[PDB]
Amino acid sequence: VSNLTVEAFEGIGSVNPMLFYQYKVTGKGKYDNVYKIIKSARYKMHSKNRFKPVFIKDDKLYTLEKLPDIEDLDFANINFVKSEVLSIEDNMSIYGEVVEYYINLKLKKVKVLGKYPKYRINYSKEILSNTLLTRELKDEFKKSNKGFNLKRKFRISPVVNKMGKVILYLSCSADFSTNKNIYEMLKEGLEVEGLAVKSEWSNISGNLVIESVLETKISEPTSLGQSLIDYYKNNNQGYRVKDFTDEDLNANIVNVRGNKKIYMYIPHALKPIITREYLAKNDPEFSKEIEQLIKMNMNYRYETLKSFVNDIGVIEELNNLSFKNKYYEDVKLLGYSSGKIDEPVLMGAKGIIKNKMQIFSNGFYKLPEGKVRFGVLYPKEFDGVSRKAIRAIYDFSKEGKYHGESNKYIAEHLINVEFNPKECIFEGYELGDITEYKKAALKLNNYNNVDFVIAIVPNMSDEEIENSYNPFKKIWAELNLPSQMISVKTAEIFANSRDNTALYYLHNIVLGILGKIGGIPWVVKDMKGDVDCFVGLDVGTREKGIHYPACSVVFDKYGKLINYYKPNIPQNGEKINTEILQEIFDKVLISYEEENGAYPKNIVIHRDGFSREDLDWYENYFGKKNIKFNIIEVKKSTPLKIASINEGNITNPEKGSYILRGNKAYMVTTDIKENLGSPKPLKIEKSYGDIDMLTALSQIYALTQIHVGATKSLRLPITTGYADKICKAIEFIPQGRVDNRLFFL
DNA sequence: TGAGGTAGTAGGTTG
Repeated sequence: VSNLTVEAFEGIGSVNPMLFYQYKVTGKGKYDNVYKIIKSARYKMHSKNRFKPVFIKDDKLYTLEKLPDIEDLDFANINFVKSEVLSIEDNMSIYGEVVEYYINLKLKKVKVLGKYPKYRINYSKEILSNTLLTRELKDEFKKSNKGFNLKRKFRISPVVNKMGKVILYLSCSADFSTNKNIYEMLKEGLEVEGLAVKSEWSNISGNLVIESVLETKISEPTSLGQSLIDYYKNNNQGYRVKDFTDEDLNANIVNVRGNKKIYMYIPHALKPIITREYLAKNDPEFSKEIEQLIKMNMNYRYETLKSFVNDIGVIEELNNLSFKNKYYEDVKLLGYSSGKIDEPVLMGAKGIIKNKMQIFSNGFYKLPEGKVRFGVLYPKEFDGVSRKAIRAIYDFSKEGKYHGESNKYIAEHLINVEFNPKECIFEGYELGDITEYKKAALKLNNYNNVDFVIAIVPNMSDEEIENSYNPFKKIWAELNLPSQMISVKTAEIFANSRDNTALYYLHNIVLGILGKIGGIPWVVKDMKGDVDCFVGLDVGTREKGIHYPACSVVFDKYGKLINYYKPNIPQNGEKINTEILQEIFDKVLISYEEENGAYPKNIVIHRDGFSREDLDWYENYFGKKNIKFNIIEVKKSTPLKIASINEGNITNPEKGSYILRGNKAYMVTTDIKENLGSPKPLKIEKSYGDIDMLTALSQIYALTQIHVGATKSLRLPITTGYADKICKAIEFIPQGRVDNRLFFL
């Protein structure tokens, strides 16, 4: 009965064709090939009007209400040339943006009381609500005494239908904004360079990372041929310059990058972005207040968007268009298909397991071998604490958790290690300069038989402790010494241990120390399809082209072993060409040859958000390598979210259920109860391959289940998740480019 | 950093 529905809405009416004052871009100056010029000229025309909507074709610029003037800026000349009512089916995104603009106009006049209104409107894709609906539906706007307003960011996405119907894909998010501005913080004498900055005079052209405060005066002429206020006064945006004084224009223009070119903004227009973590740092109790409000389950999001579409109401400008007040009872009416895939059984050493708990009763599937002997590096003021902790770790690693060496859930000799406190070494470090931690790690290196240090770091809770996790990782990753550090907090847990949370921590940390060496605890008994090998692909963005940093080729259909290969790129400036990918898959093939001796017949490849530009290379190469294969894209961050729908109630979806359109699939992987928010599902589509998507989803969900670094499962698959975690710890690769051991846990 | 969730990120680019 568990039916599923994405966060979207049905339009009641049907839109009509309407007359469009179409404009043609004509090139001006040395900016020929105007296809790049249109994207700026839209916002330019949208700025010369008071955000009247300007639309995009390859040379045609459609507008509901005419800007009768020609334009004078040097990029293009734009003319009136005669209007025409457009078609419906040819203009899908066009009428979608029509629905966007009229939802903007309708919600511009919405308030809760006689004050600043309910929503803040940029006539754009995103909608900010000035107030915020709570679980008691009271719409109380949230505000700290130090600023830092909490607002809902609504990303609407209407799509029209060729029969005139419209579907409103609707998404709700949280936004953190202060009242303090960049001009105000520059009056504060605070250096703001490198801060991620959004602008509020402008629109969606964001992620505008700031560059440098200049000597440059606003009132004096700049590179743009005018004063920076004259940028707005000569346009119709002079209304934003009707609160300035002589003092308000002394200390002035900052530079800011917009992914293509530096800009010059008024600092008044610029505002800092605020993360969850920036607010939690600066104002922790306000974050404690809004902690209930940031995490949103499907009931809360659904009530939010109920109130939102009730605020929308009807649009009498359009053909009496209104939306429904609830989600769909089916995605098949939307154009998807649903279901819940099983999770296949897993297996370790002894055989098929029932859960990820009893793997320690049933032994680890893969062990690196060589009887690693761990050494320990501890803070000197926690000596007996460290002794009890490592004693617990080693005794659970061989016999059991308590003094009562439990075999109710634990088998003997789960990892071949030897630790005599008399023989094997454990040495202390005192807190201080980073040079001391380096001397301690190097002193550890001076001994022999110290393979796989297990150290103890102070807490990240106490900020005034300068805990040496990162220097220990750097020095021990310079060597081939895998590491596993623990907090002094969990060290006190191991010391003051009477309940049975200690076994949970020990399950967790033993999976960690197994993963740091080349050992695999449990793998899949049976996949569905006939794939032989798994290859993971991430993004690097070293250049905005075909950029690719690192691969993690999971060996078998079992997943029974895992290789990762970091192609140490020839010096940066060398081409990012698929010759790199040739090296990658040759390494993959020889790796599968060392593991099996036979060529893998079928390989699925999981790529990240770097686009579908080079499928033909994989085609030609694997055709010459005579091997059928699959390529399935995994996008880790999607705005779209899936809600399990009962009779009328809206719960979070149970894990392992999917939403499927032909070669575009959504599914949920994690299990999140209602107290912790929403599950962020996966965006999954097959670029090229042969298998049905159900087999791919079953394989990739069992591939989210098996994992080497933790007890409970993950959101990401093993492939792109492990590749991305390698892509995080770039300075932490032991530079040999290929290891069976996984440092990055 | 016991581990994992969440939340945060814009759609092929816009002084």
